[PDB]
Amino acid sequence: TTYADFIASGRTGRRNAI
Amino acid sequence: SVKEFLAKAKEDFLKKWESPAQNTAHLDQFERIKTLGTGSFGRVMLVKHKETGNHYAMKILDKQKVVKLKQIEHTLNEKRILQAVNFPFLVKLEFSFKDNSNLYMVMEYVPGGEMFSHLRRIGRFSEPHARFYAAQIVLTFEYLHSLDLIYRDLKPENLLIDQQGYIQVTDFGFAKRVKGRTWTLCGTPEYLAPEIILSKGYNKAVDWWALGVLIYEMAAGYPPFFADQPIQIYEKIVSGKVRFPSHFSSDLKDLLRNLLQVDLTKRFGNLKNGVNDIKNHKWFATTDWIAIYQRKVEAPFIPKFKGPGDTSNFDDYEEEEIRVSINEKCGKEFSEF
Ligand SMILES: O=C(Cc1cccc(OCCCC2CCNCC2)c1)Nc1nc(-c2c[nH]c3ncccc23)cs1
Repeated sequence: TTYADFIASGRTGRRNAI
Repeated sequence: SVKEFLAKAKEDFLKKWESPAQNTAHLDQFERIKTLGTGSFGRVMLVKHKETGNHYAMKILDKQKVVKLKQIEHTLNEKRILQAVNFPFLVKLEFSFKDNSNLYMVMEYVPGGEMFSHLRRIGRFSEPHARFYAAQIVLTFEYLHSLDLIYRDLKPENLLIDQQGYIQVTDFGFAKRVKGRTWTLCGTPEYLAPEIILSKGYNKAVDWWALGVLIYEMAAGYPPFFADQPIQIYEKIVSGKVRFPSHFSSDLKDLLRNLLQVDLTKRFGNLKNGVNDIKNHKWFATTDWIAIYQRKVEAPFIPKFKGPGDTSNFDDYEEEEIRVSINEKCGKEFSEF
C-alpha cells in the first residue's frame, strides 16, 4: 500500500529545509 | 468587510515594517528550561521570563552559522516580518535582542506541540479535521499575501497546536516581502512547487501549491510526492501525476487538482477571483470563514495541558549550553537586528 511504502521510507521524521 | 480589514491590517503592518522594534529584552531576563526544537543555526528553547513568570519559546541563532550558510538576508527578513505582523494564527514575537554570539527571538509558547507529531502518531486526519486546519491556513495566506509577503515554508513541522486546538504558524526563516517575482531555491523538498524546482521566477502561488501538499498530507497521512532522496521527490513533483487515496471525497480530489496545478493560469489562489476560488470551493461549503477567524468553531482536537511550562507534547533533544563570546561576531551583517 502507499501507507506501507511511506512508513518504510526514510522520510517519515521531521523534514529539513533546503 | 475583508477589503476594509485588509486596508487597516496593511496600515499597522507598514508602520512596524518601516520602523522595526529592536533590543526589547536581555538574555539574563530569562531562565532556560528545555530545547523544544533544533535547526542548522541553533535551537528553540522553552524559557521563563523572570519578572512576569510567563513561559516563552526563544529561538537562538548562531550568527557565525547564519553567515556560513549564507542566510543573513533570510534571517533579517524573518525578524523584520515577525515583529510587523499580527494575525490570530501567526505566533507572536514578544521580544528580540542580540549579543556577541547570537540572535534571539522570544515568542509566545505554544504547548500543544507540532501538527506533525499528532499527524504521524494518529496516521491521518478526517476531512472535517483537515478542513478545520486548512481554513486557518487559507485566512493566514490571504493576510500575508495582501502585505506582499510569501511564507515559503508551509509544512506540519511548522504548525503548532494551541490550547484551544487552533493553528499557530511558526518559522518565518524563508518569509519575504516581495512585490514582483523571486528566485531563491528554498523550502522543503515535499512542498516545493514545480516552478521553484525548475529555477523559474516565482511568486505567491508557491504558497497555494504548498497548501495543496498540506491538505493531501493531513487527509492521506503521507505527502503526494515522496521518495527516499530529495532528487527523486523533485522528479515526481515536476511530472504531473498525483494519485489520491480511494477514501478521498470527490470535492477534496477536485480542490487538490486545482491547488496541485502545474499551470499558473489555472492554479487556485492565483487567478482573477483570487482566494475566493478556494473559500467558495465545494470542499469548504460547511466552513464559516468569520467563525474560524473569531475562533468560535470547536476544534476537532484539544491537546493535553499539564502545566504552563509542560513540554510533554514535544520530543526530547540533546541539550547544549549557550556560549556567549567575549568578542562581538558579525556585527556589521546583523546591525538592523
Ligand atoms: O524556527 C524554528 C526551527 C529552528 C530553530 C532554531 C534554529 C533554526 O535554524 C534554521 C534552519 C533553517 C530554517 C530556515 C527557515 N525554514 C526552515 C529551516 C531553526 N522553530 C521555531 N519555533 C518557534 C516557536 C514559537 N512558539 C513556540 N512554541 C513551542 C515550540 C516552538 C515555538 C518559532 S520558530
